[PDB]
Amino acid sequence: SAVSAVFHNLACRIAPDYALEATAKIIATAKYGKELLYKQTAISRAKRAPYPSRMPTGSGNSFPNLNEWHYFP
Amino acid sequence: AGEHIPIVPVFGEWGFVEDKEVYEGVVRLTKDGQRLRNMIMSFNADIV
Repeated sequence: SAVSAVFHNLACRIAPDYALEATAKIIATAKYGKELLYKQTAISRAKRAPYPSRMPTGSGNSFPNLNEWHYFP
Repeated sequence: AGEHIPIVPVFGEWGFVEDKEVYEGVVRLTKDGQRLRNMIMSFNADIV
């Protein structure tokens, strides 16, 4: 996904020499390549943290030693 | 001295299930909803 990102992005970086810019195609492809680069990372880093101490496991399940979820029952 | 066991146990609601002796009090599975009420009560503490 970063193959089609890098050389369009670098084209915008070397474009300033008297504060010049790159054209609309160059900024578009680099932006969409940057977006698909983080596509795999975003889903992986998205995690809902384990249930709080307040949350119970209820009496709908067996009692192992202790009850009311606290990363044990 | 006893010719029968002198300890006669009582129970609550009594019977067998799988051929496992199962006794209980009234509020056995009341304790599912008891802990759920405790969760909501303490969760709203942080909000206030």
